Order: sequence, then structure tokens, then C-alpha cells
Amino acid sequence: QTIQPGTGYNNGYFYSYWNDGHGGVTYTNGPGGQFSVNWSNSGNFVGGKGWQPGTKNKVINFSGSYNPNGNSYLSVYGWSRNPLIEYYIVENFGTYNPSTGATKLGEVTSDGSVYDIYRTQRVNQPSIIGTATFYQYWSVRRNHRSSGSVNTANHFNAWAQQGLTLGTMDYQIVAVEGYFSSGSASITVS
Repeated sequence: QTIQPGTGYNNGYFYSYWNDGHGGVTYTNGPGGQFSVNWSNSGNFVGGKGWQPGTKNKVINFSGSYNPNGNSYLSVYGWSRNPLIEYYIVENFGTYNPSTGATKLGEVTSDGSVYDIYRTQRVNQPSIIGTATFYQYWSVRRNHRSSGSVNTANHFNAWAQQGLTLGTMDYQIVAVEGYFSSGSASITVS
């Protein structure tokens, strides 16, 4: 049901909901792997369902609707530790392609589309272990979609081939992220 920022388990799935406190966003956990998010002139937020810990060979399935009006992403999102890495497999997005200005490190074909691979760096930013400097890895889908199946191994292997190594897996979720925008989404993970 509607909750405030936090993490935990719901119907067998790990969930994480975070927001910068600006207001304008409603996150709701549904049955099974379902979650919904409605937002209006929000601040920055991330919310979704998945696993804790994730794995390097998981096949993630998602089904739903995603209607952003502004800056927002729909991705398989997660972290690794040692090295500390924040990663995204972006299936859809609004007005901003998050790879803008990033360094392209390759291409990978998976689950019906080519994805462009990028690496960026976050300097002294919040992370799962506190303020730190770490890299972000991206796989950005060329053919946008709001339902599908993601073979994570194809991405992690393509990244490693290019020198983008991952450490020990931390959480891994299907998330809706927004940055001062509006929209609605209803996604079911499995």
C-alpha cells in the first residue's frame, strides 16, 4: 500500500523507495512483484521491486505501463560492492537520455534490441556505503519498451569484455526513477 521511503520485503520481493523529500510522489507496493508510482512535479526519487542480493545471471521479467512526462527512467537498477558500482540497464526514458555526454564503451545485442554501453563517474556522491567516488555503468536500449525480459548476463558479460568489471552484487531491482517531472507507472516484476 502507499508507504514512505524505506526498504524491505513485500510478497517475496525486495523493494526500495527513496525520495529527496520534495514531495509530489506516491509509491505503492502491490500483490506479488507489482508496484505503482504516480508523480506530479516531484523532486528526485527512485522506487522499485526486485532482489537482495541480485545475481550475475538473472533473467528479469517486467510487465506494465510507463508514462513519464519529463525526466524519468525505467531500468533494471542495482549496485555491486568491491568495486563499488551503480549500474543501469535502461529500457525506457522520458525527455532525457541518461547517456548524454557519457563515454560510449561498446554495443551489445540482447532481448530484441541493440543497447549502447557507457561509463560515467560520480564524485563524492551518496552511495550504499556512504559518500564516495564511484563509476556508473549503463546499457541503454535503442528500442524503448515498458514490458519485456532482460538477460542480465548479456550485459554484465559485455561490460566485462570492455573492462567494466563488477564486484559482489548488492540489490537488483526494476525501478522507476524521476528527476523533477511528472508521470505514472504500474510495473510487475518476476
